[PDB]
Amino acid sequence: RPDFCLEPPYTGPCRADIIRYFYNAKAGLCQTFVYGGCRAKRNNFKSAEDCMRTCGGA
Amino acid sequence: IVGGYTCEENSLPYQVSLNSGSHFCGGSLISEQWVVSAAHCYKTRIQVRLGEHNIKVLEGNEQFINAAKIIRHPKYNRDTLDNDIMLIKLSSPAVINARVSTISLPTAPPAAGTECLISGWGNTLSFGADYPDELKCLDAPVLTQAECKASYPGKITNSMFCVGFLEGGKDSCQRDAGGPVVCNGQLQGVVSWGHGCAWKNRPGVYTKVYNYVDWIKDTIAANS
Ligand SMILES: [Ca+2]
Repeated sequence: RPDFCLEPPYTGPCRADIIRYFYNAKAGLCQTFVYGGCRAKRNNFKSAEDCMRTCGGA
Repeated sequence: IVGGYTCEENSLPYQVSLNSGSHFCGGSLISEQWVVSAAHCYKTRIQVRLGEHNIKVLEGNEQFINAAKIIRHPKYNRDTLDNDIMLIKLSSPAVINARVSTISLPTAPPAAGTECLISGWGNTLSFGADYPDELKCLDAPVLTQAECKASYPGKITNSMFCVGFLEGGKDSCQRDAGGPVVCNGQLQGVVSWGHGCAWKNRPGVYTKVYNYVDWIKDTIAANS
């Protein structure tokens, strides 16, 4: 439920396609996004379980 | 690749796809047993897919070879993106043939204005998620270092150079990283980063392979 769970997801500048999760506070759900591989922001998790642990929920 | 075209099938026999579950990065075959890619493409396990055109359909020219060693440049910095280059050693040599073969390392870096060929299975849209099945190609010029720096003030290190167009619409994009920029028959760049993809005034940024020729040759020798 930390504040950064409400940040929009951030692919960043790098040009890989790494599968990561973000909490989508509009859907109330952790969802996948394309992470470019560097310069991650905090709403960026390696699994749905990690995202749900931190962000729920809310 | 945004604003490009579909490459002729197997006409870039040095282009590889890095796969872990799905395609996530490109690479370039530089010897029978070694591939160059980007350090930010690192994973502890990678399957290298050679001889591909359509990455979703078996076409009969593919070779799938797991990586045996994956070696990032020791000075890679994940925050500045300096030294964004990596080597992958294949667990068995690739079979070199008309559809799978190597690209030469460069003997000089490419002059501004040189036209190069950039390729990969990256996103084909500047806004959206249109990941192609078939390998895409882009012809694009090297920018001056001054214009590269002007485009990304403070961000362009000595490992980096820009290739592309300031007017927007033509660039590499996510899932192209690690793949080739070939100029005058030589591997000159590794797809690295940019702000957005094909945005106006924000060209692609690539790792300058010439700066790593000795590192590549010495690393290959030390690991065979
Ligand atoms: Ca195929």
